[PDB]
Amino acid sequence: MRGSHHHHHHGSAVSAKIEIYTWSTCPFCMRALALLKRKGVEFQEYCIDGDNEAREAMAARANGKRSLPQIFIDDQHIGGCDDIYILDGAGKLDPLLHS
Repeated sequence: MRGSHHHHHHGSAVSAKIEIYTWSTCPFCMRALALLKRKGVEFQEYCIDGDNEAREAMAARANGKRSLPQIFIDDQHIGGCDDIYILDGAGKLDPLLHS
């Protein structure tokens, strides 16, 4: 297959799984989104506007928390908008996304 291929035993190529639960018009959710979008990372947004079930699903994963947003990286619970910004401020976010 013609091209410049990288070898290092990746086998099956997968990248970090990045997830965010949101309300579309939540100013905190929007701030969190801006941040990831700024990084250029690939992520999945679970926009649960008016969805009671999904909030419950969320809470199950988010340590009982129903506040928004809720962020996850490689199935690790990161937390809310606050949390991710603190991580970025400390130089800790990029190693997770990761680089």
